[PDB]
Amino acid sequence: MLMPRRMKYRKQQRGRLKGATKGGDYVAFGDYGLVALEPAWITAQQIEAARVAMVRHFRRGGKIFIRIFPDKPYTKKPLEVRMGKGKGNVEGYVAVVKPGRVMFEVAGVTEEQAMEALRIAGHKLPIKTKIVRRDAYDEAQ
Amino acid sequence: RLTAYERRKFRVRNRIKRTGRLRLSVFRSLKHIYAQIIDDEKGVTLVSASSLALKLKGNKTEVARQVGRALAEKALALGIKQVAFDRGPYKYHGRVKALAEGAREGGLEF
Amino acid sequence: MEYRLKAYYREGEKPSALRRAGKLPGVMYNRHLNRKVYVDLVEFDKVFRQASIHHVIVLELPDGQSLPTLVRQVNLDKRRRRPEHVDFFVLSDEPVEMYVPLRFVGTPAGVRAGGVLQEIHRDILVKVSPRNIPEFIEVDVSGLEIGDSLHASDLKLPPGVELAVSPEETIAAVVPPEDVEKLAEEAAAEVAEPEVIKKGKEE
Amino acid sequence: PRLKVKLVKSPIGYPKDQKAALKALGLRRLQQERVLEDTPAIRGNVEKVAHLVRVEVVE
Amino acid sequence: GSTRNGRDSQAKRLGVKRYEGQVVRAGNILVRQRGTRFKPGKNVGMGRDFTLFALVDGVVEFQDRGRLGRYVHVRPL
RNA sequence: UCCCCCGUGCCCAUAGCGGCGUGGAACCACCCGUUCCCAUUCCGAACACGGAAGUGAAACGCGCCAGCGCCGAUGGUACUGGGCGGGCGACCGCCUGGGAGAGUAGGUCGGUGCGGGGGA
RNA sequence: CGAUCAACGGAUAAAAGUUACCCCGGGGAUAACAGGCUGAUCUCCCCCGAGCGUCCACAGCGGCGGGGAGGUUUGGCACCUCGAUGUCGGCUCGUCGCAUCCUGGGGCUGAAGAAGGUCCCAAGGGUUGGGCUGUUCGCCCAUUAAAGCGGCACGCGAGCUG
RNA sequence: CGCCUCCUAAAAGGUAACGGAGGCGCCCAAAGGUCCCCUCAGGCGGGACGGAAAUCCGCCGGAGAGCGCAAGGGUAGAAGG
RNA sequence: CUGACUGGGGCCUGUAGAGCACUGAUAGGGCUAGGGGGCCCACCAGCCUACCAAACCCUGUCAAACUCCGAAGGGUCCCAGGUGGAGCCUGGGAGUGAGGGCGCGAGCGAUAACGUCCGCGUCCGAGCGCGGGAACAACCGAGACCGCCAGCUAAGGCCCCCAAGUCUGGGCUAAGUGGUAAAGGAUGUGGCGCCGCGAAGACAGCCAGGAGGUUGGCUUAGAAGCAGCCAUCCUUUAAAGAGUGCGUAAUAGCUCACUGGUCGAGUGGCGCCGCGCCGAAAAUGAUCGGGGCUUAAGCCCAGCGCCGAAGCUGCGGGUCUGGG
Ligand SMILES: [Mg+2]
Ligand SMILES: [Mg+2]
Ligand SMILES: [Mg+2]
Ligand SMILES: [Mg+2]
Ligand SMILES: [Mg+2]
Ligand SMILES: [Mg+2]
Ligand SMILES: [Mg+2]
Ligand SMILES: [Mg+2]
Ligand SMILES: [Mg+2]
Ligand SMILES: [Mg+2]
Ligand SMILES: [Mg+2]
Ligand SMILES: [Mg+2]
Ligand SMILES: [Mg+2]
Ligand SMILES: [Mg+2]
Ligand SMILES: [Mg+2]
Ligand SMILES: [Mg+2]
Ligand SMILES: [Mg+2]
Ligand SMILES: [Mg+2]
Ligand SMILES: [Mg+2]
Ligand SMILES: [Mg+2]
Ligand SMILES: [Mg+2]
Ligand SMILES: [Mg+2]
Ligand SMILES: [Mg+2]
Ligand SMILES: [Mg+2]
Ligand SMILES: [Mg+2]
Ligand SMILES: [Mg+2]
Ligand SMILES: [Mg+2]
Ligand SMILES: [Mg+2]
Ligand SMILES: [Mg+2]
Ligand SMILES: [Mg+2]
Ligand SMILES: [Mg+2]
Ligand SMILES: [Mg+2]
Ligand SMILES: [Mg+2]
Ligand SMILES: [Mg+2]
Ligand SMILES: [Mg+2]
Ligand SMILES: [Mg+2]
Ligand SMILES: [Mg+2]
Ligand SMILES: [Mg+2]
Ligand SMILES: [Mg+2]
Ligand SMILES: [Mg+2]
Ligand SMILES: [Mg+2]
Ligand SMILES: [Mg+2]
Ligand SMILES: [Mg+2]
Ligand SMILES: [Mg+2]
Ligand SMILES: [Mg+2]
Ligand SMILES: [Mg+2]
Ligand SMILES: [Mg+2]
Ligand SMILES: [Mg+2]
Ligand SMILES: [Mg+2]
Ligand SMILES: [Mg+2]
Ligand SMILES: [Mg+2]
Ligand SMILES: [Mg+2]
Ligand SMILES: [Mg+2]
Ligand SMILES: [Mg+2]
Ligand SMILES: [Mg+2]
Ligand SMILES: [Mg+2]
Ligand SMILES: [Mg+2]
Ligand SMILES: [Mg+2]
Ligand SMILES: [Mg+2]
Ligand SMILES: [Mg+2]
Ligand SMILES: [Mg+2]
Ligand SMILES: [Mg+2]
Ligand SMILES: [Mg+2]
Ligand SMILES: [Mg+2]
Ligand SMILES: [Mg+2]
Ligand SMILES: [Mg+2]
Ligand SMILES: [Mg+2]
Ligand SMILES: [Mg+2]
Ligand SMILES: [Mg+2]
Ligand SMILES: [Mg+2]
Ligand SMILES: [Mg+2]
Ligand SMILES: [Mg+2]
Ligand SMILES: [Mg+2]
Ligand SMILES: [Mg+2]
Ligand SMILES: [Mg+2]
Ligand SMILES: [Mg+2]
Ligand SMILES: [Mg+2]
Ligand SMILES: [Mg+2]
Ligand SMILES: [Mg+2]
Ligand SMILES: [Mg+2]
Ligand SMILES: [Mg+2]
Ligand SMILES: [Mg+2]
Ligand SMILES: [Mg+2]
Ligand SMILES: [Mg+2]
Ligand SMILES: [Mg+2]
Ligand SMILES: [Mg+2]
Ligand SMILES: [Mg+2]
Ligand SMILES: [Mg+2]
Ligand SMILES: [Mg+2]
Ligand SMILES: [Mg+2]
Ligand SMILES: [Mg+2]
Ligand SMILES: [Mg+2]
Ligand SMILES: [Mg+2]
Ligand SMILES: [Mg+2]
Ligand SMILES: [Mg+2]
Ligand SMILES: [Mg+2]
Ligand SMILES: [Mg+2]
Ligand SMILES: [Mg+2]
Ligand SMILES: [Mg+2]
Ligand SMILES: [Mg+2]
Ligand SMILES: [Mg+2]
Ligand SMILES: [Mg+2]
Ligand SMILES: [Mg+2]
Ligand SMILES: [Mg+2]
Ligand SMILES: [Mg+2]
Ligand SMILES: [Mg+2]
Ligand SMILES: [Mg+2]
Ligand SMILES: [Mg+2]
Ligand SMILES: [Mg+2]
Ligand SMILES: [Mg+2]
Ligand SMILES: [Mg+2]
Ligand SMILES: [Mg+2]
Ligand SMILES: [Mg+2]
Ligand SMILES: [Mg+2]
Ligand SMILES: [Mg+2]
Ligand SMILES: [Mg+2]
Ligand SMILES: [Mg+2]
Ligand SMILES: [Mg+2]
Ligand SMILES: [Mg+2]
Ligand SMILES: [Mg+2]
Ligand SMILES: [Mg+2]
Ligand SMILES: [Mg+2]
Ligand SMILES: [Mg+2]
Ligand SMILES: [Mg+2]
Ligand SMILES: [Mg+2]
Ligand SMILES: [Mg+2]
Ligand SMILES: [Mg+2]
Ligand SMILES: [Mg+2]
Ligand SMILES: [Mg+2]
Ligand SMILES: [Mg+2]
Ligand SMILES: [Mg+2]
Ligand SMILES: [Mg+2]
Ligand SMILES: [Mg+2]
Ligand SMILES: [Mg+2]
Ligand SMILES: [Mg+2]
Ligand SMILES: [Mg+2]
Ligand SMILES: [Mg+2]
Ligand SMILES: [Mg+2]
Ligand SMILES: [Mg+2]
Ligand SMILES: [Mg+2]
Ligand SMILES: [Mg+2]
Ligand SMILES: [Mg+2]
Ligand SMILES: [Mg+2]
Ligand SMILES: [Mg+2]
Ligand SMILES: [Mg+2]
Ligand SMILES: [Mg+2]
Ligand SMILES: [Mg+2]
Ligand SMILES: [Mg+2]
Ligand SMILES: [Mg+2]
Ligand SMILES: [Mg+2]
Ligand SMILES: [Mg+2]
Ligand SMILES: [Mg+2]
Ligand SMILES: [Mg+2]
Ligand SMILES: [Mg+2]
Ligand SMILES: [Mg+2]
Ligand SMILES: [Mg+2]
Ligand SMILES: [Mg+2]
Ligand SMILES: [Mg+2]
Ligand SMILES: [Mg+2]
Ligand SMILES: [Mg+2]
Ligand SMILES: [Mg+2]
Ligand SMILES: [Mg+2]
Ligand SMILES: [Mg+2]
Ligand SMILES: [Mg+2]
Ligand SMILES: [Mg+2]
Ligand SMILES: [Mg+2]
Ligand SMILES: [Mg+2]
Ligand SMILES: [Mg+2]
Ligand SMILES: [Mg+2]
Ligand SMILES: [Mg+2]
Ligand SMILES: [Mg+2]
Ligand SMILES: [Mg+2]
Ligand SMILES: [Mg+2]
Ligand SMILES: [Mg+2]
Ligand SMILES: [Mg+2]
Ligand SMILES: [Mg+2]
Ligand SMILES: [Mg+2]
Ligand SMILES: [Mg+2]
Ligand SMILES: [Mg+2]
Ligand SMILES: [Mg+2]
Ligand SMILES: [Mg+2]
Ligand SMILES: [Mg+2]
Ligand SMILES: [Mg+2]
Ligand SMILES: [Mg+2]
Ligand SMILES: [Mg+2]
Ligand SMILES: [Mg+2]
Ligand SMILES: [Mg+2]
Ligand SMILES: [Mg+2]
Ligand SMILES: [Mg+2]
Ligand SMILES: [Mg+2]
Ligand SMILES: [Mg+2]
Ligand SMILES: [Mg+2]
Ligand SMILES: [Mg+2]
Ligand SMILES: [Mg+2]
Ligand SMILES: [Mg+2]
Repeated sequence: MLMPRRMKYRKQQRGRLKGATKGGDYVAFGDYGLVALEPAWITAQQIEAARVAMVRHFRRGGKIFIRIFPDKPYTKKPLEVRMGKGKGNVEGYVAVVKPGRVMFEVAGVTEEQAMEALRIAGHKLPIKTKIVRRDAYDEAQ
Repeated sequence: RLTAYERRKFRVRNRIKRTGRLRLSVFRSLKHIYAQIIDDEKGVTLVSASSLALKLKGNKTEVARQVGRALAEKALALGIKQVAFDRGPYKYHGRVKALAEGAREGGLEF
Repeated sequence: MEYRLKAYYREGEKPSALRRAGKLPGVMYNRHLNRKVYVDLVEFDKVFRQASIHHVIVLELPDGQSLPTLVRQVNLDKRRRRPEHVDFFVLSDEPVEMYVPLRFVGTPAGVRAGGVLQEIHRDILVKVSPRNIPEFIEVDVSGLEIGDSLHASDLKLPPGVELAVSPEETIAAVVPPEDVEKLAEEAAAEVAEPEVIKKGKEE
Repeated sequence: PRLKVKLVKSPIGYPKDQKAALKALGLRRLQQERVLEDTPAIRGNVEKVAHLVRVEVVE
Repeated sequence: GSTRNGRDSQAKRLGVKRYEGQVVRAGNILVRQRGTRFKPGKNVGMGRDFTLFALVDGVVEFQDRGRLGRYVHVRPL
């Protein structure tokens, strides 16, 4: 699954999750979309689970576009150590996702198929989602 | 993208302005040689002297020296004594050196 | 078609008040005028979904004028996916830069083989007379295998309409489909630990 | 004209500078009214502690 | 478990020490900086560590000459 | 007081890149020479001197063109000083004052001071 | 000029260990027990429906992921208690929870029957004797309707044991 | 465990944690002063040995190179050669 | 008179936000060195690639130690207001150098802790004095000099415990929701919106019709619409998919989809908002503080009135300070 091939820095401070998505808010490749309704760090494993379920729905066919990427390293202290003695080790990577972001898009597949795939994919994400389809507003951005 | 000439020129002029004197600037064309004594605080020329304007003669060096003396003369008459020599992109030598020595004889202070 | 939309002038009404009342703030302009306007959202939306930035909208002003315009830019509220402001661009007799819809006529060979047409550009940017606005532009994609592609250069244009984007600009492509048979080798595929760019006497 | 300023909500728990503002206005007790020249410096403090104050234009 | 980090250096208190309009005396330090963020202008010296200071008693003035950089002047009184 | 040019400044790309055009009377350049002053880690390319047959080819100056570059509104939004609410939380809103960035329209093939030289 | 006086404002020119033989002054400013906050970890329950189940996603199961509950585990934290809150196991005596081990009621079953599986309701009562080991736990023998799991300062040492 | 540079640091200064990353304990007789002169990396093209990269020629190339060493700031209208 | 604070004006800044021009990260596509692999070769060049993929380009993004940008604010100086238990200067005396909660901004921790460590602010500390919050240092209200069997308010309240409305008008909720919880689920309920289909008679019921090729195959070993994908073509139709599922060992076996008779007015589906429902298990006896509440004594909106403190007022007194 998804992770940076290289980084300038190994650990990142945590930051905040305030606000709507910075960009990434309109459909921009495929036909139907999955937009984040609430903020989260989405884990690489969760992203990959969402993806796999979608290709599984499609069996053969369609294109999946993944529009969020886990470049944030997630740190954790080893079990049972006490506080202090440095920062935890990286245990995974998350992609920060604030409300509005189109996380995934699909194309080349029927409507009932794009609907159901994004629904199932949604169930793998630890946030509330809405499925959108491409409008003129998307096309005008 | 500047040239060795544009650079040379800046580099010497920059040093001269830094000292705050009136600057005796010198232009040297293939044929003639001109001199402004400029006030850079005001962006103004105070006295001129040219081989072009003096309808001066022949040997360029001798000519330079003449504009040199010419400049100093109009200069002292205006109360200007001290001044700084702006050799421009020109080595202090030749016609320029000659111009310089002339404003010197002429009584200009530098 | 060519679509019509009632428009109205605003002075100091607060954009939030307008929006709270179903009205979408906006502005119309071109080189000659610049006026603060609003439209009814639900009316605008009805038009816009067919119109887009692609077709002419005529603004029925209360002063009695009827100005022909292109929607130039639409601001969406990023959290709610709703329009929050519109730019109406007032067409005049000069030619204008704009977006003209692509039609991809025909079923690509690649798609028969199981592939997927990626309609990379669903429109194309074009300098053109208002009096000359094409409904669309057909593009034959039937010769496309996985993984071939068309560019704007391959676009056969109508009269009086000139390309406004690099001919080298890719506009559609036919790419391999998703395949469950790839999952196992993807799910098993060992990915290396991230390299950390060396700082210091290292580099 | 003049500003008639009335302290009506307690400055307790509000940042020191709002307490300072009341002091510049010469307001020391709740319900106290002060009539002040309507100048821009005075008006600055009145606007600063606007959520603590009731203002009314006079004469 | 322990840290290879943990160090940092003293703060250096850099930056402008006298702003435009402020009356200075000959010698007053005007700017403290690394390299030439402001250049010495009229009546302003630069020490070996780029420190800008007043050459005469007077008033500070700033000047932004675009690609030529920013400048601190002191205008005599 | 206007036009051209030569110097020298100021604004610091709305002044730049590119394409086209144009100028040699004057001025400037290239130019002709390398005895002489001076000079090349070799080179008279540069710097420098002495010149005046030629040419505006190069350079420069002045025009024109918006492909790039640069500038860029208005409108709306983000964010926010201060004042208020909500949510168990991640977080979310209202009021008042301020208000971007992106983008859109559009703009730009510079403007101006001082002194010289020439012209009307 | 002589400082890794580098524990770098540098106690002496000159210095390591041990104490379960230990002592005093203090500290709940600070650990170990218990409680508390937290709930990562732990136990339990869900959402999703890939896939298994001859056939058939859902009888029985549930990839990759997702949401929770509990407060019995191991920890985190250091909040009362260090002018003392006795600490494991056993015995004795209970009492409560229910996520029920049995007994009663029930739906589904890939329930012919008998016997099971699975879930639901249900805490009234019941829930054995023994070998090993300090053990709690666990394994084992012989039985049983069953040989439940937890709380009560890991219930109970001004109740015993030790 | 002292010292330097960046971040944390909430756009003056300052600001903690056994927070996130790196350096110092030297050096240079020029690597110092001053006068004069010069301008980079990189890209394409061309050129015996000669190569991705040696030196040479052309065009483009404002600074991405250099500046003894970490980082940062600075810097060709030079601090670089 | 210089103070806190404030007004105006200049200068300084690199955060929020944003951006991608730098440093790096980055999905896809284009273009195209370089490898991998397949044709064709060793006579050295070719050609093909749905392979991995540099640089570049386009679309779309990410960053504390990125910034082409960039606020609100903040800092400082000048002028001005500002006479305050303000300020500045010299000196005498200290105590403190264990803090803590809360809000906001971060780091650490697990987007844990009544956690930890900084910043700005506040309060407790020292206001464990007073009102509210059931009770309760730091939440809301408010800074207690003394006295009063007087008045007005604050937060919070006005059905009874309990002072003041069983106050007025509009709406919702039927869960005692209110009176602790999530993903997720649902013909709960009210209200908006958008689609289909219908008096060229729909939906429900009472009645039919669902048909040829054709048990089609890249198809193994059965694969006849109903075990995978790279096919959906039609004949005939009033209609009927080479088919929604129930069915086989594969069939055959039924219905939908879809057309026809009866009625004769609606019917089916999506989405959004408000309030509710499930999801919801813990240990001595329960409980929203209690009683009790249902066109509320609950919730949303809009009002008028009252109650309510040691706050403010009235009356009297004390002491200090300033002024007479
Ligand atoms: Mg943190
Ligand atoms: Mg996580
Ligand atoms: Mg972490
Ligand atoms: Mg830690
Ligand atoms: Mg960590
Ligand atoms: Mg992880
Ligand atoms: Mg996001
Ligand atoms: Mg979900
Ligand atoms: Mg964009
Ligand atoms: Mg208050
Ligand atoms: Mg308060
Ligand atoms: Mg304040
Ligand atoms: Mg008071
Ligand atoms: Mg007070
Ligand atoms: Mg270490
Ligand atoms: Mg550190
Ligand atoms: Mg410091
Ligand atoms: Mg420090
Ligand atoms: Mg520092
Ligand atoms: Mg500064
Ligand atoms: Mg010096
Ligand atoms: Mg130096
Ligand atoms: Mg100024
Ligand atoms: Mg000045
Ligand atoms: Mg000129
Ligand atoms: Mg000029
Ligand atoms: Mg001037
Ligand atoms: Mg010509
Ligand atoms: Mg030209
Ligand atoms: Mg000529
Ligand atoms: Mg001629
Ligand atoms: Mg000649
Ligand atoms: Mg010779
Ligand atoms: Mg001679
Ligand atoms: Mg020559
Ligand atoms: Mg020419
Ligand atoms: Mg020249
Ligand atoms: Mg023009
Ligand atoms: Mg802009
Ligand atoms: Mg604006
Ligand atoms: Mg605002
Ligand atoms: Mg605020
Ligand atoms: Mg505003
Ligand atoms: Mg901004
Ligand atoms: Mg802007
Ligand atoms: Mg231009
Ligand atoms: Mg002139
Ligand atoms: Mg003239
Ligand atoms: Mg010694
Ligand atoms: Mg020490
Ligand atoms: Mg020592
Ligand atoms: Mg020390
Ligand atoms: Mg000693
Ligand atoms: Mg000694
Ligand atoms: Mg020692
Ligand atoms: Mg010992
Ligand atoms: Mg011993
Ligand atoms: Mg012994
Ligand atoms: Mg003994
Ligand atoms: Mg002994
Ligand atoms: Mg002893
Ligand atoms: Mg003792
Ligand atoms: Mg002692
Ligand atoms: Mg303690
Ligand atoms: Mg301590
Ligand atoms: Mg302890
Ligand atoms: Mg303890
Ligand atoms: Mg403990
Ligand atoms: Mg206790
Ligand atoms: Mg919990
Ligand atoms: Mg559950
Ligand atoms: Mg199966
Ligand atoms: Mg089955
Ligand atoms: Mg299956
Ligand atoms: Mg199940
Ligand atoms: Mg699992
Ligand atoms: Mg979880
Ligand atoms: Mg779990
Ligand atoms: Mg829990
Ligand atoms: Mg417990
Ligand atoms: Mg416990
Ligand atoms: Mg709890
Ligand atoms: Mg612990
Ligand atoms: Mg514990
Ligand atoms: Mg303790
Ligand atoms: Mg503590
Ligand atoms: Mg103790
Ligand atoms: Mg005691
Ligand atoms: Mg005792
Ligand atoms: Mg006791
Ligand atoms: Mg014991
Ligand atoms: Mg028990
Ligand atoms: Mg039960
Ligand atoms: Mg039973
Ligand atoms: Mg049976
Ligand atoms: Mg049987
Ligand atoms: Mg059963
Ligand atoms: Mg029972
Ligand atoms: Mg019982
Ligand atoms: Mg029992
Ligand atoms: Mg025995
Ligand atoms: Mg035994
Ligand atoms: Mg045992
Ligand atoms: Mg054992
Ligand atoms: Mg039995
Ligand atoms: Mg037993
Ligand atoms: Mg325990
Ligand atoms: Mg016990
Ligand atoms: Mg027990
Ligand atoms: Mg005991
Ligand atoms: Mg005992
Ligand atoms: Mg015991
Ligand atoms: Mg006891
Ligand atoms: Mg006892
Ligand atoms: Mg006891
Ligand atoms: Mg006993
Ligand atoms: Mg040291
Ligand atoms: Mg800082
Ligand atoms: Mg900083
Ligand atoms: Mg700072
Ligand atoms: Mg700050
Ligand atoms: Mg300071
Ligand atoms: Mg070190
Ligand atoms: Mg040398
Ligand atoms: Mg040097
Ligand atoms: Mg030297
Ligand atoms: Mg080169
Ligand atoms: Mg080459
Ligand atoms: Mg070769
Ligand atoms: Mg080469
Ligand atoms: Mg560099
Ligand atoms: Mg090094
Ligand atoms: Mg005053
Ligand atoms: Mg002052
Ligand atoms: Mg002041
Ligand atoms: Mg002020
Ligand atoms: Mg940000
Ligand atoms: Mg970038
Ligand atoms: Mg861009
Ligand atoms: Mg960020
Ligand atoms: Mg930063
Ligand atoms: Mg930043
Ligand atoms: Mg300020
Ligand atoms: Mg200011
Ligand atoms: Mg004043
Ligand atoms: Mg006084
Ligand atoms: Mg005081
Ligand atoms: Mg005081
Ligand atoms: Mg004192
Ligand atoms: Mg004393
Ligand atoms: Mg002391
Ligand atoms: Mg003390
Ligand atoms: Mg201490
Ligand atoms: Mg402490
Ligand atoms: Mg503290
Ligand atoms: Mg404090
Ligand atoms: Mg502390
Ligand atoms: Mg705090
Ligand atoms: Mg708040
Ligand atoms: Mg915080
Ligand atoms: Mg921090
Ligand atoms: Mg968590
Ligand atoms: Mg508390
Ligand atoms: Mg704390
Ligand atoms: Mg906390
Ligand atoms: Mg915290
Ligand atoms: Mg505090
Ligand atoms: Mg104390
Ligand atoms: Mg208080
Ligand atoms: Mg206090
Ligand atoms: Mg209190
Ligand atoms: Mg009390
Ligand atoms: Mg008290
Ligand atoms: Mg209280
Ligand atoms: Mg109370
Ligand atoms: Mg009470
Ligand atoms: Mg009385
Ligand atoms: Mg009243
Ligand atoms: Mg009230
Ligand atoms: Mg009550
Ligand atoms: Mg009662
Ligand atoms: Mg009553
Ligand atoms: Mg009533
Ligand atoms: Mg219920
Ligand atoms: Mg209730
Ligand atoms: Mg209840
Ligand atoms: Mg519902
Ligand atoms: Mg509803
Ligand atoms: Mg049949
Ligand atoms: Mg429930
Ligand atoms: Mg009512
Ligand atoms: Mg009262
Ligand atoms: Mg009082
Ligand atoms: Mg009396
Ligand atoms: Mg009185």
